[PDB]
Amino acid sequence: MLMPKEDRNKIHQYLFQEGVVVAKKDFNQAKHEEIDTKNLYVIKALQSLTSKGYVKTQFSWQYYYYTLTEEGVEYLREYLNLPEHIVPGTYIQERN
Amino acid sequence: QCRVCSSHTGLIRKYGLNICRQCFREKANDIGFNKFR
Amino acid sequence: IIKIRITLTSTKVKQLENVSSNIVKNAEQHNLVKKGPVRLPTKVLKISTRKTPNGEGSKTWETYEMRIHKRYIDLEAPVQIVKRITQITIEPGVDVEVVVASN
Amino acid sequence: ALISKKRKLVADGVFYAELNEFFTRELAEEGYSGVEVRVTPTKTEVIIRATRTQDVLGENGRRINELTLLVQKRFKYAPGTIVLYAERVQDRGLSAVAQAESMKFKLLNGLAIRRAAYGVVRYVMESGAKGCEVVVSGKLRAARAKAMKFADGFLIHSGQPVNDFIDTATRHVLMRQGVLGIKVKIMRDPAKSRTGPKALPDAVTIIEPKEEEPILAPSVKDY
RNA sequence: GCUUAAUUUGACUCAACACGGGGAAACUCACCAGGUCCAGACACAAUAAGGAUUGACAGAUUGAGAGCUCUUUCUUGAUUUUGUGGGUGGUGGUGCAUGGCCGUUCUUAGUUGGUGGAGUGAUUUGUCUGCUUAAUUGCGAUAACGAACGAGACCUUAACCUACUAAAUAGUGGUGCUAGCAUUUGCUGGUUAUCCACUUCUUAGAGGGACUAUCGGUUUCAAGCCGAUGGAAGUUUGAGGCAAUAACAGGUCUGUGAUGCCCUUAGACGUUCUGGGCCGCACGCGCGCUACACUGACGGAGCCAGCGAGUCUAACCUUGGCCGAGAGGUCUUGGUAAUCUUGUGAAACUCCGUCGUGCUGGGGAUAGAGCAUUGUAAUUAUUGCUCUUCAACGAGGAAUUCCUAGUAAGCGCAA
Repeated sequence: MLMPKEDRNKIHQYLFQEGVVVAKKDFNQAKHEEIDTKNLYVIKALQSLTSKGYVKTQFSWQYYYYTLTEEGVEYLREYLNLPEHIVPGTYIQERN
Repeated sequence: QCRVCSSHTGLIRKYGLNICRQCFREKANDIGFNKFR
Repeated sequence: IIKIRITLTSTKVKQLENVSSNIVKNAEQHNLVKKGPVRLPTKVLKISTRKTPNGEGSKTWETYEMRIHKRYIDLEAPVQIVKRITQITIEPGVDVEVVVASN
Repeated sequence: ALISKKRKLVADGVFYAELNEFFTRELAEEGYSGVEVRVTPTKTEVIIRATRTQDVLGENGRRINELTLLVQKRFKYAPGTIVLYAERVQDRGLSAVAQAESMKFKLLNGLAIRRAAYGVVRYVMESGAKGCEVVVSGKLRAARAKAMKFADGFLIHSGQPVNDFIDTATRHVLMRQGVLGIKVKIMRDPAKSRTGPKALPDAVTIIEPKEEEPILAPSVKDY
């Protein structure tokens, strides 16, 4: 399963204030808002990302769930090389 | 769709809920269906 | 100051005669014009499905049921009278609607 | 708009039937068994009920608006109006719906199943039950499908009491030992009901009447 | 069974065989002889710019669908193609190890304790001879007297409420505008809004009412069973739902088996992209379908119902006016729901006729010519209307039956 790395905004970016990946068991339509795949990309890419931890997968009638935790400060804060108090996941928003 | 319990056939297309009927008997309670007669 | 119409179509018959009573209660403490809660014929849903996961065995079936009751009231009041009282008669499982149809 | 009438009373049940799954599949401790959806004008208030709201609150919003960001985004619901009001869910054995969750997990972290079994019983049959019902039918270290069993009571089911005594109660395993679809049914004691009937329909009780005056000599009096 | 390029298989006494909700083509896909491209978590490594690849061909190539061939300008850029060893990878053609509840069955028409009796003891009485009941239902006898689960009870329905209270999303009763009117007082109409007054019929909440009542027989005069008159109702008042002892290793959904070989990782598990699954001659136990006719066909009329269903991110119901012989086509509307389709003008039956007992006008089983629709596509007729052809078939040997008084049978044509 190839990981094509053309666009980090459609790989891992704007979940720093989301922290969640809703998905679907799908198959070939290649268009999904609010997430980084088209309809296949981050699905097979979270497969690598689950295997380093930091995302937890329920199935729950074929809707893939993912959420972040403590072992996520080690990539996002440095690949996007941004300081603290603006990225984080445990404080994902203005209140959460 | 094939939902869960070895079924893509015998789907309940009526009332717009689309459940495999093997997996309806265990979910018909909390939908709010109940047998009386 | 406009003739209105309220509908409520719920599925807990004990929790529809408390609501329809306090609707006609606070209207009659302000003594508006009204017509009584007209109760419609109820609707039942049913689906026959046989009772085995596999297919090997004798044959008769189930029958499931779900009951929907619906009744509605027409009313006229000044808007300041009604726009407060429709927000204090909430209860879970119950639906409330306002119709001001004056064609 | 363009809204079908009776389907909105059946689609929400499908919406009811799937939200409960995470309160099964994500939590184990607090007892948040019964979900409850309260739809007010323009807000869906499902009441968060947690005995230990630090998984959810934590550092002022550990999972208040963290669990919502899945489910509100799952149904394409609007943010902000997904109100999840915090509360405490009810007691462990001293509730009705929790008797699912009371025994959803209380088989052991690794010792003998009889000493698992005989623990669960003596609590609530004296302290707030005359009927509950769990499920066990498994083996002991051989190639047999042996079936030893237990329960605590006869239930209360007398007609339509099948359909208010059965409820939304489907809770899985947090046990080290035994995994399959485990189910629990719950039909409590009737002496403390406060919602509807209070005794079984065979029960009859006549009252005492009081001791009598002897003969009542006339002694008529004129007020 | 045969057959096969494969006819994908599960299940054989009631308890297999119109059933796995198995009514049909490419969805299903489990199968057959072609085509595919996708196989990587980490930890290994090398060509990692002087080159893998990302080339997807880039279109003539290229013979054979965009193609897998380079003839080259590369987004080139070590992603990963790669090369392995762990462990991956992961999912689908079966169930199995620390858990089963889902079914069908023998159909709890019966199981079990508390203090008492009897035995050294395991064990036993209660839980019986008799009558009675749909029923270990009950009376009676009695070293046994109270009692639970199951059966009663309950629960949902169908029948009675001139007693409520409350009806432009039901209906009548008037006042009218208003047309007929034999007319002459009259009997049929008239519709938004002409307005008022009504609940009997209608719908849904709250209650009531039946208990075998009351008399006559019969019986250990007991449990009860038979008549009687009243009564909406006197077959548990009619019909269902719900109730656990057991060997069918058919209970498997991202059941996991909480099995280690299924290739279980150039996968024989995916897709798109391919013709061939239930679909081949001479006999059925496949549960009635259309018969074998004058209590009948055919033709004219007469014309009565019940429970259910439905369109927005989208084609569902469909009435008039339309053309045409149907089949249909076109123009419109109406309907998110007692309002619209829909009084769902259903069929048998019903009168008036034609027909004349012959396998004739009963009965259309194989067929050739045609017009239409539905989708990417109907040949091996997917269905439907035309005209032709009318072929087994004169009540059925031996045998043997899902269906109980508005029941058995016909007659429906709603989901």
